[PDB]
Amino acid sequence: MDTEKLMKAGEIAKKVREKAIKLARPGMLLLELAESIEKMIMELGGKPAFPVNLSINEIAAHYTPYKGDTTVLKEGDYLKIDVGVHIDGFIADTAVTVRVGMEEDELMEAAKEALNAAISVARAGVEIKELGKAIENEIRKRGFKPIVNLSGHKIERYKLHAGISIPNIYRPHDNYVLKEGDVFAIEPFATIGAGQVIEVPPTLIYMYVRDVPVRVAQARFLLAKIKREYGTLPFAYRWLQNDMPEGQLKLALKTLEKAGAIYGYPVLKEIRNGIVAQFEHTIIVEKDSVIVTTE
Ligand code: MET
Ligand SMILES: [Mn+2]
Ligand SMILES: [Mn+2]
Repeated sequence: MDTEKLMKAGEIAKKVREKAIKLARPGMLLLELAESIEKMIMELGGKPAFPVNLSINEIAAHYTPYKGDTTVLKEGDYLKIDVGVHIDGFIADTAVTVRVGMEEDELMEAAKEALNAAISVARAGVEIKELGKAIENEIRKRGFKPIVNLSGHKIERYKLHAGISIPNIYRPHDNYVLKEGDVFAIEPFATIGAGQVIEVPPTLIYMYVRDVPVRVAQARFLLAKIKREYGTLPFAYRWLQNDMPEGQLKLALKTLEKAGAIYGYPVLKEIRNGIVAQFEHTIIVEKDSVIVTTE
């Protein structure tokens, strides 16, 4: 339950994130970018907490390339790089928004500053809604809209989403009190849209949740793999594309999802297709202050 492991993951995450920004150049194939980042995490002695998310513009999050993905980077693209690393279950969840081949603009500044704002107020004994207020005001005061159905979350060993959120808006009932030992991921999301995300195809990220009886053999076999190799952490569709043909893989996945054996994470898009910016850091709450493990 190490602060070292948490910190180690934190520094690793940072390293691969900063590099990801330099590679995020126009003409860069999303697929290549992804496998470079993930490859860099292991070379550093870490493990992906989840497949690196690469979301462009209106696409808010939960997008990761796949084998055969032709999606390529171009100048002006508001690319959100959400990197996740874990050391023996100790996670580090961070992200940045880079507008390919250009500089940071207002929208991006809103999300970033929102983050900085939230972090500066984060202290043991402080109610989560305080962070929310801080975040919302940094985004709105800049004329943008926070995304209401996407927020930070408490993080625990081998558990990305611990069950306590940090909304990007102020809510009178978010009265949970930050305490020493708590690990949270603060990820303010800002957009020029309505400020709400929706589910849309395809489904490129999944996660094991429950071991349930499965009739079909191939599906049953896959479930066992997912469980054994990906445990209780999200995995990418891409990571399994070398296991079996496309047709069979999709069916298997589809079945397991149906049986309620695994969770499917469809790509999230702004409800008005408004460009979306996101900045995220992981923090550890201590007695006198918080520690941003990923800055
Ligand atoms: C679906 S994998 C992406 C997880 C995302 N980084 C989050 O903060 O929840
Ligand atoms: Mn993230
Ligand atoms: Mn997160």
